[PDB]
Amino acid sequence: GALGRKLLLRVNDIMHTGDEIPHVGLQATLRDALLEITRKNLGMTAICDDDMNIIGIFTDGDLRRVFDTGVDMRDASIADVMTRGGIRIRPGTLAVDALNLMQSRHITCVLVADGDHLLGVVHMHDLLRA
Amino acid sequence: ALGRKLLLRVNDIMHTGDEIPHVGLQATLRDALLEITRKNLGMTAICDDDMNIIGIFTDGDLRRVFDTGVDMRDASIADVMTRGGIRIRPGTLAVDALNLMQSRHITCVLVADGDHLLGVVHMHDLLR
Ligand SMILES: Nc1ccn([C@@H]2O[C@H](COP(=O)(O)O[C@@]3(C(=O)O)C[C@@H](O)[C@@H](O)[C@@H]([C@H](O)CO)O3)[C@@H](O)[C@H]2O)c(=O)n1
Ligand SMILES: Nc1ccn([C@@H]2O[C@H](COP(=O)(O)O[C@@]3(C(=O)O)C[C@@H](O)[C@@H](O)[C@@H]([C@H](O)CO)O3)[C@@H](O)[C@H]2O)c(=O)n1
Repeated sequence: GALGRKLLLRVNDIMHTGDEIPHVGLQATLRDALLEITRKNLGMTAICDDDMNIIGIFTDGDLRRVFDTGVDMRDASIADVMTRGGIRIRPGTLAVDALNLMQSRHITCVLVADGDHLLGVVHMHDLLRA
Repeated sequence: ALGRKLLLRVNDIMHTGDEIPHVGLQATLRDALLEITRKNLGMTAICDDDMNIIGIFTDGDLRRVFDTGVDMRDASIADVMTRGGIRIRPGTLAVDALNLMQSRHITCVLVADGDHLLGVVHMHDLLR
C-alpha cells in the first residue's frame, strides 16, 4: 500500500539534490572520486563539468572492474576510468518507471537530468523508504 | 502483483548451486574479485570446505580498502573480508528481506541455516 503509493511519486520529489549529490570534476583523481562516493553514501559518483553537465559516472562495481589490471591503479585519474555518459531519467519520471529501468539495466542508482544537466540522483533504497 | 511477489519466501527465488559466489579462506583478493565478477551479484562469500560462512566481501568493501592507500593487489581475502555478515533464513519473506536490506544499507544478502550457506538474494531478485 505505502510502497505502491511511493512508486507513483515523481523522482523529482524523492531524489537527492544539492550537497547530497555525489559529483567530482573532470580533473579529479580516482581517490578523490572514492572519497566522494563514501561521503554521499550512494555507491557511485557523477563526473560533471563546471555547468553541472554529466560527463560520466563511476560506481563501486566499476572499481572492481578497473582493478582487474596487473598495474598499480592508486594514482589513476577519474577521467581515465569513468564510464562515459550515464543512464538518466527526467525529473517527472514515476518512481515505478525508475525502478523498472534500474531492474532492466541491473543498476541500483540512476541520474536525474534535464538533457545533460544533472539535477539529482535516486537510489533503489530511496524508492523503498518513507 | 506487487503484493504477491513480496509475499514469496526467499527460498523460492534465491540463487543456489553454481550461481552462489564463494571462495575459500586461503583465496587471494584477486581470486575473490574474479568470483564476484563471474557470479554477477556484487559480492562473494568466504566459506570453509563445509560451505559454512566465514565472511563476506562486497564491491563497497573494495572501495573502503582501496581508499586506505595501501597497495591491495597482492592482498589475501582473509585479511580484508568482513567476518560474519548479515543473513536471512530461507523462509524469510521477500518483503522482510527488502526491509532488512533497507535497514542495513545493503543490496544483496546471504540465505543461511546457521553458518551453512544455502543461497543468495539480490535486491534485483526481489523486485521481479
Ligand atoms: N549480506 C551482507 C551484505 C553486506 N554486508 C556488509 O555491509 C557493509 C555494507 O555493504 P555494502 O554493499 O558495501 O554497502 C554500501 C556501502 O558500503 O556504501 C554499498 C554502496 O554501493 C551503497 O549502496 C551504500 C549506501 O549506504 C546504500 O544505503 O551501501 C559492508 O561491509 C558489507 O561487507 C554484510 O555484512 N552482509
Ligand atoms: N545511472 C547509472 C548507473 C550505472 N551505470 C553503469 O552501469 C554499469 C553497471 O552499474 P553497477 O552499479 O556497477 O552494476 C553492478 C555490476 O557490477 O554490473 C554492481 C554490482 O555490485 C551488482 O549489483 C551487479 C548486479 O548484480 C548485476 O545484476 O550490478 C557500470 O559500468 C556503471 O558505470 C550507468 O551508466 N548509469
